[PDB]
Amino acid sequence: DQLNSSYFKLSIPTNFSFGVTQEYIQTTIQKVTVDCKQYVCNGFQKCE
Amino acid sequence: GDFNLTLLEPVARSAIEDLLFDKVTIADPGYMQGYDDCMQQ
Amino acid sequence: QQRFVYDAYQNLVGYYSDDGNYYCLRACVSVPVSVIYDKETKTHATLF
Repeated sequence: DQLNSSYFKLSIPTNFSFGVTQEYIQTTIQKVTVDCKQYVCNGFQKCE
Repeated sequence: GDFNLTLLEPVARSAIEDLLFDKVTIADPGYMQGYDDCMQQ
Repeated sequence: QQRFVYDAYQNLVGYYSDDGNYYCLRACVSVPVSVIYDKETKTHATLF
């Protein structure tokens, strides 16, 4: 509660604790290269 | 010193680092011979 | 009793024969090819 006076109320902790916050950042992705000739035509000349 | 950093110490990956990889389920990349492992093996 | 066996992908991974020796069918896997080339050398290295 704010005080209507020169003095002001302060809320200050009398106890302390340590806790760990875990964060994950994704800096990389799996790198994939596709062989189009085998995948699209299944090695068939007519498709090519 | 009194603070324990053994978990963060390299065992080289650290213990927490190795534990995270073990907990996550990842298919073996097999970069050296993966195609051979899929075939005869 | 049933003949050819298929996986969830519907690829033909199995076959049944009159001899009774089970055969697992694996499609002829392609061998990956990549080119490592340096313009100054004007030479290339095949990569698998």
